[PDB]
Amino acid sequence: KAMTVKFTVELDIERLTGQTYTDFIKNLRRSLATWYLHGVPVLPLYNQEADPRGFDLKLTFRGQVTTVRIHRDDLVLRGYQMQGAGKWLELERPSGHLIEGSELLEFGPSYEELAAAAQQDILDISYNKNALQDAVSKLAVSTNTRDRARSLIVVSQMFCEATRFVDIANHFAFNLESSEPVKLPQWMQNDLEKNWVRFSFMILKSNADPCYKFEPQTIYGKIIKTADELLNFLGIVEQHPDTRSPPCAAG
Repeated sequence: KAMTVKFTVELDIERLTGQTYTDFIKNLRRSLATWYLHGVPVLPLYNQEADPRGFDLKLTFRGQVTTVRIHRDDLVLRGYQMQGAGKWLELERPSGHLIEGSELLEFGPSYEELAAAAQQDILDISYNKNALQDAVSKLAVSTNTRDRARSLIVVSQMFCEATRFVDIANHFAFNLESSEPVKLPQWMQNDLEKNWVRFSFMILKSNADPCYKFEPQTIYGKIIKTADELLNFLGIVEQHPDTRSPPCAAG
């Protein structure tokens, strides 16, 4: 069962500024929303089993274009299209091919797998406007595994992780037009990105289940004592089916 494409968003990178990038991310969050919790959008997940929902992100720079297909429920990158023939490449994991007619890449969407394919660490890659320009150029035409994987890291960080986290979107916006490299702070990798799934669950289970006990979390060296305070970090919230299980279950 191929992932459907619910909608397409398009951004040109050439005139991109901190402000227009921020606008794009904010609009994308709204486009992705099914419902809202304290003003923060919540992703779909009443749909399950055999209804993979996706969206397309079209990125253009000086006549060069790529389209990336992303899961709408977990914001995981699934594939991208080359410009010449329109050939689709698909990342390993998700199920048979989620993109009809695609060629499978030798890696999945996890950063462990992407970093190995890129032969380069997520924290050693630059995420400014120049890097995004290079990423669309490479994705448009490259058949080189390293180039593809590195470029997919840049797109994943600057669109998927930025969409998920306020502080990440801010960081990339504020540093976007810089001529020097923009690195991702380690706390944003380790405290935020790695915990999106867990934090989303804690937040929705706290809202749903009076018997759920929120455990304080530490982020950027600060203690986050409540689900309300944790929610302030998220731009959009994942919706795991367990969050809809009947509350106050035994145990």
